[PDB]
Amino acid sequence: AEVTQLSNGIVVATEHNPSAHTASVGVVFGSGAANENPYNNGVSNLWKNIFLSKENSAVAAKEGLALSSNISRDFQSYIVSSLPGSTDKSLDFLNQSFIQQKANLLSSSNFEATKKSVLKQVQDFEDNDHPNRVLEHLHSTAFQNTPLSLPTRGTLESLENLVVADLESFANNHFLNSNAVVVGTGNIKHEDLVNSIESKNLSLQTGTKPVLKKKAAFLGSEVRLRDDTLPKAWISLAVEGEPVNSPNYFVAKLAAQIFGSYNAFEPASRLQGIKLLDNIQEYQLCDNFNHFSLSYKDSGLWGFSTATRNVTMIDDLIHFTLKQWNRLTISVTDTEVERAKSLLKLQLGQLYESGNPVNDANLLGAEVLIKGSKLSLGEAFKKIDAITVKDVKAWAGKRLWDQDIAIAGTGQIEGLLDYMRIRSDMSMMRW
Amino acid sequence: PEHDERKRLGLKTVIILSSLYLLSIWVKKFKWAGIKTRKFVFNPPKP
Ligand SMILES: CCCCCCCCCCCO[C@@H]1O[C@H](CO)[C@@H](O[C@H]2O[C@H](CO)[C@@H](O)[C@H](O)[C@H]2O)[C@H](O)[C@H]1O
Repeated sequence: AEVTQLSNGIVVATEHNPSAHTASVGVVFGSGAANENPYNNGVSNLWKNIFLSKENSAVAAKEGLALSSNISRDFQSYIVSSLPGSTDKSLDFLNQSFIQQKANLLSSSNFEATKKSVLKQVQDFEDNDHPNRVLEHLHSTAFQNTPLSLPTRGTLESLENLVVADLESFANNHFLNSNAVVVGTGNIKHEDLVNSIESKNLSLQTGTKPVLKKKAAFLGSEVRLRDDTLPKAWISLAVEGEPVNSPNYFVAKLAAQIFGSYNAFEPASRLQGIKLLDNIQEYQLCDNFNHFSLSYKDSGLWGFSTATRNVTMIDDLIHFTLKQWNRLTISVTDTEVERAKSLLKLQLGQLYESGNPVNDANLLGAEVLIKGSKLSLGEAFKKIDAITVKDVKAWAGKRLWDQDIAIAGTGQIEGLLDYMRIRSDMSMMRW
Repeated sequence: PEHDERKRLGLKTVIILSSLYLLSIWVKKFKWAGIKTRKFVFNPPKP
């Protein structure tokens, strides 16, 4: 992970990789679902889909280019992939699609079909993707009536009320130069991509700043979507976590790594050095779980998600997990922190250094849009190696011990007890 | 003969219990706040 960034109005950032074999060029905006309203919610997912439209994709396919678009909470990306030399043609397609096709892609035939696609797409997700649907409701109840609560794909209600005018108004306010970063990852060199950008000119949609509003706030609450027809109980629970640029960003991630992820069906997963495993395998409290330390611009979420068929012992699953979390404040051991350090590094490694250029493009853009430059692993590893048991305890003492929680769940959740019973387990009795 | 002493202890007992009673109500309302304001919504499932 090595960065290089320059500017001339349009901020350009790249990251060379001599052993790439391909290259990805694109634009990333510092506005995602958290920059939408409860009524135009889904407008970004809508943009993503028209950019990947059938027509637009053919025009790129003939050019030997592959398209990619990712909608998140804080950022939004549109990336083009090609061979290392065809990079000059990728920028032409980008310039063509976002500085000329302001009405090409927004035709009544293309739009109504795309709208129809994302509509069925989202209907399916809400209908069958239980673990992600639950996790989305977790964000929805935790940050309710606040920016961070809106689902990245949007709601079926506001999705079907959208018109080309909604797409345009969003573009006019967010697809601006001051809210973007041109990204180039793969094998291409920095002092070469900027030239092709300087080769052209104009300034259509510039000078203007994006809009502002209220900041994300965590609220202790819950949303229960009971469905007895499903074969499992899917739940997600979390406390208010850390925002990107928080002093405890790495400490929180190390804490999540301590409890990690688990798949009851994979032999090696059952053997991990996570004390919680000794409590949940006796009666097989779940099929799987995974801890997380989600971080965004305004706030974060630290917690876990689980899936279980043991619908009569959900109280034990929750009880044991939260009881292990208490340990982070009062008894986490040195070895537990050292095992977490090793594995956090490993995960940060697989994330920041995959052989995939589109992954690096999204990470580069989204990061420079906040801190001004992507963080190197070498520095990340140094901060991770410096984390002490005390750091973890001090952190747990403020974000975990006797703190409000956000819960969401669907399926056979009758066995999931009331809020207070769950909230109580966030601390222990003592003299 | 216990009259005087009986009434003195009665004052003590009744002040403590009156306090205990009001305290218990406040505490009860707090532990029930989440249930008392719980909201429900029905969306007829698709057949
Ligand atoms: C039979 C008649 C006899 C009656 C005797 C009365 C008993 C009184 C017990 C009083 C307090 O016992 C005390 O309770 C509080 C919760 O209220 C516990 O607190 C625990 O939960 C609270 C949250 O609600 C956390 O903030 C706290 O960090 C945690 O330690 C504390 O650790 C325990 O020591």
